[PDB]
Amino acid sequence: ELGDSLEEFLAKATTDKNLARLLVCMGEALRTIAFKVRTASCGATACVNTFGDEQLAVDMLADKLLFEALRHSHVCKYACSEEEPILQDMEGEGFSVAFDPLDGSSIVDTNFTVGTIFGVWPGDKLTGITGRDQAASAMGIYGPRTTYVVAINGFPGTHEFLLMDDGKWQHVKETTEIKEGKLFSPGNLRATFDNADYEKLINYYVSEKYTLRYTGGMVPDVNQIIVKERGIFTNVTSPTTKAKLRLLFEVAPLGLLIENAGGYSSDGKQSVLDKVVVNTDDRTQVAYGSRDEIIRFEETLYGDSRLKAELAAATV
Amino acid sequence: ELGDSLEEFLAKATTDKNLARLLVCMGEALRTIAFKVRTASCGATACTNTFGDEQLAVDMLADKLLFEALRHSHVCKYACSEEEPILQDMEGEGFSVAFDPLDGSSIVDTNFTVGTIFGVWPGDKLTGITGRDQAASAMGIYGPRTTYVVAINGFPGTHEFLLMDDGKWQHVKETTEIKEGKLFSPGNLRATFDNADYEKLINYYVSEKYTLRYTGGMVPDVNQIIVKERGIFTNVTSPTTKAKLRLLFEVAPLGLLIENAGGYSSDGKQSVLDKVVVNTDDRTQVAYGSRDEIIRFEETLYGDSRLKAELAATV
Repeated sequence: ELGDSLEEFLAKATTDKNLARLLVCMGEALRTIAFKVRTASCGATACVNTFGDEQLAVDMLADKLLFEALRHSHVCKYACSEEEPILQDMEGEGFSVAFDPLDGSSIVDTNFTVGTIFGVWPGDKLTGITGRDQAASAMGIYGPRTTYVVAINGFPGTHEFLLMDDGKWQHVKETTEIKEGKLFSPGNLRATFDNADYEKLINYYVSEKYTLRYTGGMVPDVNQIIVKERGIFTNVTSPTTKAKLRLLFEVAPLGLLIENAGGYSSDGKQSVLDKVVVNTDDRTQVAYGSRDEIIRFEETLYGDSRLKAELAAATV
Repeated sequence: ELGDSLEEFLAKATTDKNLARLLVCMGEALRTIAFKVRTASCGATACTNTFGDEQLAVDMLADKLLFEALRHSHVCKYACSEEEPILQDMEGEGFSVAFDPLDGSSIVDTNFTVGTIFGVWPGDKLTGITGRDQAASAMGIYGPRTTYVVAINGFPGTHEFLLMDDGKWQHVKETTEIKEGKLFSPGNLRATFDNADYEKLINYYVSEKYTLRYTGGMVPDVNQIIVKERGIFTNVTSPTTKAKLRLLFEVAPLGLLIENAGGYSSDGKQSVLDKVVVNTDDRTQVAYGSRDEIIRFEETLYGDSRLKAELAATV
């Protein structure tokens, strides 16, 4: 079924009413964020709007709104934001949540799509956990449309909801397979200058006349894969460059969205969903995309693909 | 001064009340297009919404809104859309307008920023003209914010208007300088496979650790230069790749926006504003950006930069 509301969908997708309540609460925060971004005041140094009687940069505004939603749910024990990665007690029980409140906040003024990412874990820990342990993950996407993209672990597909004029979130798409195509989204392209293996990968994409779409914002750049049902996103390090992407706040949540969509993730060797978060600031390189492009990523950077070898053993 | 309405700005920017009427009418089309995109139904094959009694894909919907706005203005003789590049008589007098109704329409479903581009020429022709002859040019930008970016030829600056919640356009930025920075937006990157000059140019940017920002969509990709006051957009052809960008509907309009903002444009040899549109669907390579980036682009393609010589001949 499509065309159902987020509440109706969640009743079908999970027996866990507390997880559904948390995802509805977070949808209200996303709706409010989208409106605060839509008529923010953008200046030399920041884009701002108000939270109550105060004026706040939109990323901080988003952070407040998300903590407030988690507290209102009553089903959150700890929340952690990528802004201030200390664990905050949200005075509830059931789940702990890590979020990146506004990926792309620095380029709101340019009017490119920006977004929110969050992962939901059962229990009271946001370290010593893996992405595979998430109950759900989701993104809010603030573009010419406002969408809310959700994966419930253990229930098929990644599901897109459109914000309607009357405030409701309507189920508009389900993705269950990522196919092979000719789209690439190359993060940290500068690394090709001194990582010859990344350069070789990029050169392959260019030689095969792939389409380039990359904004530097993880939300849109990975959402496009889910929507188009094809593509490859990469973000690779070099000796001289370092890893910007956080496992807990960004990479694990997105990994669930991609893998629930029938895509694959990699850090070079393994699914990003099998990496333990040791510390909340832990960084990683990553790729997301179709099967063959992930094998290519792994073979080109590290010679051998574990994904390929994994597949060759479910075959035999 | 900022905070003024579109109408207040236009009364300061030009004495031409007919040009102002046209630009206000177009702003209302842009406001409507933004809504149609925001609420479109994106299905298996298209993103669709309503126009009167019809459901239409959003690019075609935008096309109809823009022709309707031009007819309603009473001040447009001919209009030409990139979707069907023939002249259409809008039953008015004063200006002829060329437009690209929805740049990026095929990626609406991805929720990436998309936009409208148009140029406004006095009189009755849209061929045998140059970009420099425009009265004005503008883009509508459909992102998480809805903006209308306007240049009035002969009046300083490029001017950004934000759509407020009350449905009105408010002046929020004037750009008059484009500085040097480390941002590139490389269109047609596939051409580096078999255009060694473009390959070298991209090497340069990568060697200097530039930030990449490109979504296929001329509008956001060029708008970011105006907003950040830095950067370089390029689109260069190779023997195995066509030139996709149209001079009339896209490149000349955006040239006026960039040059009014204190940047520069180039086809490799000259401002895009000096190229004659011979046929409505004529194509061109292009770059837009800061002074030094445009000099580099020209030297990369030809060894010498006509821009560099021009700037010297004045200094």
